[PDB]
Amino acid sequence: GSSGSSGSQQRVKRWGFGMDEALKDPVGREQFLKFLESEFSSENLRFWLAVEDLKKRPIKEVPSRVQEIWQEFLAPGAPSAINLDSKSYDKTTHNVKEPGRYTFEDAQEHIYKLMKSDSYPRFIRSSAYQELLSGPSSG
Repeated sequence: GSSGSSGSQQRVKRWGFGMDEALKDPVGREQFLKFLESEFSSENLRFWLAVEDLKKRPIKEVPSRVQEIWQEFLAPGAPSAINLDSKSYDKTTHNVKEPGRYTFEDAQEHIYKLMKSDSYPRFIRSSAYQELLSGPSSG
């Protein structure tokens, strides 16, 4: 919804519970991400989201993206080039062959199970997250 209501500090806290919540809210998604980019970890998340949306994309932009997403993080010469286990990575590489909607479903799990307690955790440790709670502004 375009419109909202008063009460951001309370909302933020939600994200301090687990990536899950952070994702639900729009601001929490970008906020939590920001910190990632800094630690050059965003790649993990960036890829995740790409998947959730991937399916959303039309059949015309379904396949075209498949390879793309895999060429962004699931690629060797890529910027967000992520890293996955052997058993997992192997399965993915094979799935890629045929572009679909849940082709990268497997990976989504591995990463998700990671970022959840991989990056999210730090977010709480750092202050960037606290900022919102208090109020990131002059005063």
